Amino acid sequence: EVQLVESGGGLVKPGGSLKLSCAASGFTFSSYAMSWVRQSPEKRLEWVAEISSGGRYIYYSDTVTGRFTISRDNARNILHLEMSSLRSEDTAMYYCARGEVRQRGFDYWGQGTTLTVSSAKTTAPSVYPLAPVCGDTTGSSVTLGCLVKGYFPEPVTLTWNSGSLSSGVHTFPAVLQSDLYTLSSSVTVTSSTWPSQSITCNVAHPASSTKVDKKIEPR
Amino acid sequence: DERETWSGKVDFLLSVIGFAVDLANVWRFPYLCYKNGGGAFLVPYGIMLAVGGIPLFYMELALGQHNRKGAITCWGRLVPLFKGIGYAVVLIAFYVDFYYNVIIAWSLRFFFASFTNSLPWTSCNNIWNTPNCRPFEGHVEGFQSAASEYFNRYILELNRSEGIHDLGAIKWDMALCLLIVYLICYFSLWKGISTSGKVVWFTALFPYAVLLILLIRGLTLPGSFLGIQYYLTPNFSAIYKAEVWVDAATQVFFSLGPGFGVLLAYASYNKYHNNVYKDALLTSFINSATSFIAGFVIFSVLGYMAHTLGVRIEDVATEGPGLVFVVYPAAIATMPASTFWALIFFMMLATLGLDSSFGGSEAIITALSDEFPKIKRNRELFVAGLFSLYFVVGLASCTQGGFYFFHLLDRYAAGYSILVAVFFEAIAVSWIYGTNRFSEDIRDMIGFPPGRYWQVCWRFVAPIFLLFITVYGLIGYEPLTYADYVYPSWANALGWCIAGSSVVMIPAVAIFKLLSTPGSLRQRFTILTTPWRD
Amino acid sequence: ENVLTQSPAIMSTSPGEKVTMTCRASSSVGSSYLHWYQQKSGASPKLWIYSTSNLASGVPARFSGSGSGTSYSLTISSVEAEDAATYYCQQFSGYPLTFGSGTKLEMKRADAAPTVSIFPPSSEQLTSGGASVVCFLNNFYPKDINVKWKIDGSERQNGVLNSWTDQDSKDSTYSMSSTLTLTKDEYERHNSYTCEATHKTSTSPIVKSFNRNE
Ligand SMILES: CC(C)CCC[C@@H](C)[C@H]1CC[C@H]2[C@@H]3CC=C4C[C@@H](O)CC[C@]4(C)[C@H]3CC[C@]12C
Ligand SMILES: CC(C)CCC[C@@H](C)[C@H]1CC[C@H]2[C@@H]3CC=C4C[C@@H](O)CC[C@]4(C)[C@H]3CC[C@]12C
Ligand SMILES: OC[C@H]1O[C@H](O[C@H]2[C@H](O)[C@@H](O)[C@H](O)O[C@@H]2CO)[C@H](O)[C@@H](O)[C@@H]1O
Ligand SMILES: NCCc1ccc(Cl)c(Cl)c1
Ligand SMILES: [Cl-]
Ligand code: NA
Ligand code: NA
Repeated sequence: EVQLVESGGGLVKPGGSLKLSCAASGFTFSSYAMSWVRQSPEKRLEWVAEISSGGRYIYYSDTVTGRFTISRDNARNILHLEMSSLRSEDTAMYYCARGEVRQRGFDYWGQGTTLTVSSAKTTAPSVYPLAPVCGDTTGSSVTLGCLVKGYFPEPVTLTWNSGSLSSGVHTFPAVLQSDLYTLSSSVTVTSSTWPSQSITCNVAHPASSTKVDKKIEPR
Repeated sequence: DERETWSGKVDFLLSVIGFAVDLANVWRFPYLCYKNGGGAFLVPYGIMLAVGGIPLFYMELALGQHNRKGAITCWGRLVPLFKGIGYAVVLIAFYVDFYYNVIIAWSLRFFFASFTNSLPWTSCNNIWNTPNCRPFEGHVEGFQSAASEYFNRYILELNRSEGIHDLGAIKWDMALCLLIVYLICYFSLWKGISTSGKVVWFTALFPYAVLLILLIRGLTLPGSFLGIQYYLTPNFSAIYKAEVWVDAATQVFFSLGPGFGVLLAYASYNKYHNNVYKDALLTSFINSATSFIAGFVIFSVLGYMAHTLGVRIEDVATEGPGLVFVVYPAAIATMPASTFWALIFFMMLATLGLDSSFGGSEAIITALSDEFPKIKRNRELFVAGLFSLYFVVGLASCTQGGFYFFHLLDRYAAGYSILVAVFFEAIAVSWIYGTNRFSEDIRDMIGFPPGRYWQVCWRFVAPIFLLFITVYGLIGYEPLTYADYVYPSWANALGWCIAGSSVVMIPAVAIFKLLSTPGSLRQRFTILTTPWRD
Repeated sequence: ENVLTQSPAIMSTSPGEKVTMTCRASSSVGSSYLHWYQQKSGASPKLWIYSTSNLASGVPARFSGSGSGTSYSLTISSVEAEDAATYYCQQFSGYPLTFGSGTKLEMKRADAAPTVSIFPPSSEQLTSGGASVVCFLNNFYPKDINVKWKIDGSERQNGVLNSWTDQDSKDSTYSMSSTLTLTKDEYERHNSYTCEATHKTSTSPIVKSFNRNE
């Protein structure tokens, strides 16, 4: 039915400029007012800007006002937000949210696109296997882990055996420490499964062009 | 930038209720029901009200509030080519004020004539009477009732006039009453909507007080149900008729009164984010509800006459001034405590007109104030000049042939002439300015766009249901006559000029500003089809 | 701007109990202009309640809104594990449009002790010059848990990266990853490393250790 797809977004030097787009489909785009709602890494929802059905009525939050420019293409059904002199506090996930009626709120939201504003250089993750200690005496189930350390910016795609086993898998969110993210993932399996079957940690960090599969061995 | 707003929101509503609710809610609507088949007439009425009348009522109010300007300036900033509409609209409102205010004067005259133990229009033995005077209404035109002769041969002295060519002497009792009317109108519109919005608290509400009192007194009288029966009895045979839908339409349009630039002017003082959709609905209803209520008020008393007073119903069921200045007072005189019923009735009529006249005038003043800065600060001095013009020229209505002048303006000042203005109001908004652009404007204000229902009404239904009723009124056109008097061929042409002088502003100012702006070819139209911001 | 504050910030409830969260505005908000959104973990927000009492499409009857002026509330008559999410209110009355601080509704369950797993630095990292010891504390309730790192029986504090998963959808538990980071030097300078987790479930901390000789 109604689909909103945010595109663009990524790493931008502070003071830099970037333009976000939203692909609207499944409704008459010219008939509805559109807004940008961004969500900070602190998960705080902040309304950025609103554009009317014809693009003739524009509102801005005092935070982004004069820096951000929201525009509209009703012909191609695309919503735009043009950013300039970007600041580190502008780092958030930008949502494309539709609603025409103020009294109905925003009835449709997009998948969102991520803006990261930082001076921090893009660096590839170092992926390490986490192998259990020697002569562990146990047992019924064995826990394995994967350490993705020292990367920027997010995201990383961490699956197991190319995503074959999703069960008993805890992939911990990244944590930023001095301009570097460190992610880890644990997966628990029965000791009959390992190491009699291959358990490989599949890590994808598209930003640095890193696709790395790391198998875990009890060496 | 900043213009004054309503001191309170109720001031606006009462101004609009007041303007909308008028003498036709009394002397026209209930007659139409009785004539067109009663509660069956409500169907074309309701339809025309629903599809034609309220959307255009809603449209005007929205436009006023949004563009924050008077009638002229609003259409200039909306569709610069069609700015002529704002002139047509105001000039129409200018003509109606000549015509409409004398009705209030009549009401005040009857009011001042109502201080007495015995009302002068009861019997036939007075000096102004004719040997042919009968106590109550009848069939043969040669024999008038006592109230008819009082109104015509004393108040009007219309007998002394042979037509619109002979106005005769000026009635100085009527000129006095007309002056008192324009005095009240002045000090209401004096300082603007500061006082105006407060004044309409009386003029708009007071008739509802009197309506209730007469509703009870009316329904407490013998044969009252018979009148209500004549009023509401559902004969659906008239729906098939063409002129009934024409009557249902023109009434709905005249009763709500879009296209006078009153709704535009009154709304231009609203706060931008105010919800005008609930205001238009609330006002539309109350106006039509008042007409429905007054229907019982008139016909409960009209039935009382056909029972106790031995008169035929078709004689006492009347429209126009004839009903309130002759037929209804004739009944009041018979019932106990008559002097009281008379005093409140005529005061009701006056207070029904005033707020309606306030709007017409305000429509002109606001429109002119927003156009010329040499008006707005000078407003105290301007409305003095305007009403002085109204009074001096209005003295013609106070002559012995005054009614013949009145009746002429009654037909031609506004008329189907307002319909082509409103028709051009609908076409300009829905097509040139566009509905998608207009819905977007209302969304910014009230928070939500109009339903597809309103849009289709503005774009398709209302122009259709306007255009074809204004056409079916032209084919059903006949030369102007009052009673046995037939207006001369030249009097008709004068009225057409009055009806024309407004409407022609729409093509004239179009052509004028079409030649005025720099450019050529197509895009000359872009300059005049691009709104104020674009 | 009109700031909307929501309380509680975090709320835990067992399935079936009633929950009520509140939304307070600094300025009065028209009852027609106040709305509620539900955002599940890792998902977009969804319109939930609009115009203060009105449920959106797909929203079960168990949800109800109420209130007016500066005080509004969302109430779930009988909560399901399906309903664990973060709820944001919002006001459209005026600009700038503002969202409430949000209420995180998490599912309450029976206490579970964490399964602690300590992982020595990989040989791949050791040759890079760094060494980091990873500790995994998985599937426990409630969320509060405290890790303490000991190298050779003395507590080490600095240089630790802690990470917590969002409340799990299946068993409604939480998990934690604590990473103590050193270089190849400080690591090889010692032998015994201890990851201890102090949690509600036990008087004694759950201990997992390893030695570089083994
Ligand atoms: C007072 C009595 C006698 C007559 C009153 C009739 C009036 C108030 C009623 C009758 C039919 C009604 C209309 C029916 C259809 C609609 C469509 C809706 O989307 C907007 C309101 C609107 C336009 C209604 C407005 C009010 C209405 C016009
Ligand atoms: C005469 C009998 C049958 C009916 C009487 C109608 C009266 C009671 C109705 C008709 C018009 C109404 C008013 C018009 C609208 C408003 C504005 C609103 O903000 C306050 C109420 C107020 C002021 C209404 C009060 C009640 C009212 C005066
Ligand atoms: O209503 C009849 C009573 O008033 C009349 O007086 C007239 C007066 O003639 C006129 O000049 C003035 O302007 O209006 C009043 C009110 O109608 C009669 O003259 C009285 O005898 C009657 O009592
Ligand atoms: N009855 C509303 C229409 C109307 C009535 C009186 C006047 Cl003066 C005007 Cl302009 C318009
Ligand atoms: Cl009416
Ligand atoms: Na009316
Ligand atoms: Na009036």
